[PDB]
Amino acid sequence: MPHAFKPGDLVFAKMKGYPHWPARIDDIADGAVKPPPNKYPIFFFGTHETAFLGPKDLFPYDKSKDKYGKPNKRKGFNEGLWEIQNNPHASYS
Repeated sequence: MPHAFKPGDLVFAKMKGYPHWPARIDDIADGAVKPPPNKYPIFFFGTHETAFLGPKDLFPYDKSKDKYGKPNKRKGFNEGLWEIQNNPHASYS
């Protein structure tokens, strides 16, 4: 049965006006800005952007890839698919 989300979890993350997007839950580094309460720091593969999202916008990768893991015209999306599949836990700084 499911746990709460934890850093390292792989997801598709949903933001207004974009398709469900390959992403991961990030750690917060020592010294870095913390998210608001009830929000997780989300790192979007491909774009390499961070936003703060709550669970309603986070779909577990394994369950969702057959629906959401298809090529997309959007900038950075296909790069994003390669990353989540091939090196989802790398440094992309």
